[PDB]
Amino acid sequence: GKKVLIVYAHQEPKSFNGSLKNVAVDELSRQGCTVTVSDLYAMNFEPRATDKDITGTLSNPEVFNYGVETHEAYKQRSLASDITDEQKKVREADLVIFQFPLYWFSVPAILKGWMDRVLCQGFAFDIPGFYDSGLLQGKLALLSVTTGGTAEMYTKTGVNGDSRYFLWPLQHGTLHFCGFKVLAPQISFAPEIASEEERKGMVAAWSQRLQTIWKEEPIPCTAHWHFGQ
Amino acid sequence: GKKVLIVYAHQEPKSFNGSLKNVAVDELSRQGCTVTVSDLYAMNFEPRATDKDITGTLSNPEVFNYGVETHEAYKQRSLASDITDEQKKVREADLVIFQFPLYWFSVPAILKGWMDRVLCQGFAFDIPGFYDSGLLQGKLALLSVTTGGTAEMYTKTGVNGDSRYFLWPLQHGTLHFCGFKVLAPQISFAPEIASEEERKGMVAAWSQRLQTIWKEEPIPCTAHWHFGQ
Ligand SMILES: Cc1cc2nc3c(=O)[nH]c(=O)nc-3n(C[C@H](O)[C@H](O)[C@H](O)COP(=O)(O)OP(=O)(O)OC[C@H]3O[C@@H](n4cnc5c(N)ncnc54)[C@H](O)[C@@H]3O)c2cc1C
Ligand SMILES: Cc1cc2nc3c(=O)[nH]c(=O)nc-3n(C[C@H](O)[C@H](O)[C@H](O)COP(=O)(O)OP(=O)(O)OC[C@H]3O[C@@H](n4cnc5c(N)ncnc54)[C@H](O)[C@@H]3O)c2cc1C
Ligand SMILES: COc1ccc2c(c1)C(=O)C(c1ccc(N)cc1)=[N+]2[O-]
Ligand SMILES: COc1ccc2c(c1)C(=O)C(c1ccc(N)cc1)=[N+]2[O-]
Ligand SMILES: [Zn+2]
Ligand SMILES: [Zn+2]
Repeated sequence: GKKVLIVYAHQEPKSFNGSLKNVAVDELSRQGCTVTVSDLYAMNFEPRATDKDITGTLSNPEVFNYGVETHEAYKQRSLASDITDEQKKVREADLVIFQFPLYWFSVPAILKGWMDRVLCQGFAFDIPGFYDSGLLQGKLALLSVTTGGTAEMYTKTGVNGDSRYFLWPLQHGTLHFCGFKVLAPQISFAPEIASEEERKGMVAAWSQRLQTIWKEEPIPCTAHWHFGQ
Repeated sequence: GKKVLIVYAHQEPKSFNGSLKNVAVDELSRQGCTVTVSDLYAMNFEPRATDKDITGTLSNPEVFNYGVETHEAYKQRSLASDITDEQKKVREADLVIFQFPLYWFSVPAILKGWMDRVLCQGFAFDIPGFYDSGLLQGKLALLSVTTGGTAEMYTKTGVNGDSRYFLWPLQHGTLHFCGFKVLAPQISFAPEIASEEERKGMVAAWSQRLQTIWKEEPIPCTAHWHFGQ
């Protein structure tokens, strides 16, 4: 069997992102996978990294260091329950799909907060214990992104540069760092500009890709893959 | 005269980031600049992009589109006061310094939320009306970042790649997109590993640089600057 967590970041159920998340649930459910969705806006997910994330006696209450305190809280089981609830979903998953609209060449802040707070030291990585030695080794991750900009804008000679350039902090700096193997991104370009048929086509391309997702190999998550030369 | 806004994202006043923000206030105040600080954690700044960002009635209450709603709310003066308070600070500033610890090769979510919610359509850019036609042309921006990783890790052949690789979404996709001219980043590597004297040196280098900040030329914010030789 296979277990999938979809971390979804869109405010509107009727959105293009909503449709891509729903087709993923529908297709992976049809295959017999175990599927969980973390709908961050509906959960009112807390994005801020604060001292409210630790319940116990702080390691250094005089000078608050978020990374030190969360690492110690993870080991002591004194983290806030909203974080540990997400960590259980990630621990059980074989594949984590992130479904989101691109905001400033990155994830919306609510989803950035999920990465900041859930992927803590001791859970997702250790120093040492990162990149190929990351604690989430054996798991797959996939970014399914939608954009305002067209595919042409997202080219080497386009005004936004190649789309792989903006993937570096997410695929490499975050997911590969935690040990994930990264599947090729799904980028659904400019659905707002797209015709009704073109939008339908992008939703079906995603559903069709998911039919054979378990046969895919991960990308080589390197600087050469992202930037060339 | 010169006006500066510092957007600061650290939970702890006694932190290394706190010291870099304080020396920036001290030095720019000494020069006679007008200085404002947005201390996002102390403000409990809201990072989530939600329908609470629009006061009164929505353009389309049946299907919520954040970008459409905020663009229309900006034009109709119906944005939440926390957003318009930041927009006034940015509008008045000649230079915007962002002071933050690197979180997942990017800004902490609270600061990502400031970028998502404050730099709205009609205020910072329009569609079309971006990059050289962005609405913050004439302003300068500067990223002052601290890291966990050493300078050696942030090299082309280092495990994290060149530090310029992670700057692309922030400097190009966000700041340049809105029309800012981007000053060279200030990167304070691994202060937690550094000695007491080493950290004092990093703080002093930032204060010293600020003495001549108004004489600096911006970087060429291009793909070649970020990814080339
Ligand atoms: C703060 C902010 C920052 C941004 N920064 C960037 C950036 O850096 N770069 C960039 O390129 N873009 C950026 N954008 C734009 C953003 O990425 C796009 O608006 C977003 O990706 C569009 O996806 P969506 O789901 O919201 O589209 P929607 O507006 O929800 O979808 C478009 C259309 O598809 C229709 N649709 C829904 N479901 C289906 C279906 N099943 N079949 C057919 N049609 C369907 C909808 O009804 C609608 O008409 C930014 C936006 C914001 C708000
Ligand atoms: C969610 C998360 C994600 C992260 N992702 C990344 C990543 O992608 N890449 C990466 O490289 N790092 C990453 N980090 C690490 C993070 O960037 C560093 O921990 C941070 O930059 C350290 O800066 P600081 O201000 O918090 O240091 P502090 O711990 O506050 O500073 C270290 C010391 O400086 C002392 N000090 C304060 N002021 C002075 C002064 N004036 N003179 C001398 N000493 C002084 C303090 O007392 C303290 O002992 C991440 C951390 C977290 C929590
Ligand atoms: C905040 O940054 C952004 C917001 C919305 C955006 C973008 C950046 C785009 O680049 C884009 C966009 C939409 C249509 C065409 N023709 C081009 C770009 N939208 O919507
Ligand atoms: C979330 O990603 C991160 C968090 C903290 C980090 C890093 C990444 C490092 O790479 C690092 C780090 C710590 C000690 C030595 N010797 C090197 C790097 N810290 O602290
Ligand atoms: Zn990688
Ligand atoms: Zn640029």
